[PDB]
Amino acid sequence: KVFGRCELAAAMKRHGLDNYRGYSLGNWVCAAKFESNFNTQATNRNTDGSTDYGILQINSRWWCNDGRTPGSRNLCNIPCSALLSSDITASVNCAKKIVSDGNGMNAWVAWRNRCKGTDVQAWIRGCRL
Repeated sequence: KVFGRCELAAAMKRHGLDNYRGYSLGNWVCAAKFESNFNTQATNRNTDGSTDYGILQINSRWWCNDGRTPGSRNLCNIPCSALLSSDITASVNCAKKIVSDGNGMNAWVAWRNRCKGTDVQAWIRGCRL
């Protein structure tokens, strides 16, 4: 599923992402935009052989099992395919655990390089929340 901007904001809000560990909703939407272009089925292969999955491009190195990242962990205890679902529940719950792990949203390289410090509020402007 390819979400609309305001549609994703609402689903992120419903799932408790707005101000989760102090990150306003617009941070999350900006992250999703640049990670996946709001496409729940986005995947991208990393050079180390791990893979990023779904709306927030959650990495198999630590967070999900895809059965093909030697030595990796599955800290969200999910198959990485759960992160490609039209329902973002699994992605959001796993994101909550990632953003809690000490570096906040800097765990997402695209958030740091493209959202961090920007007017992230623009990403929820006009949305009925």
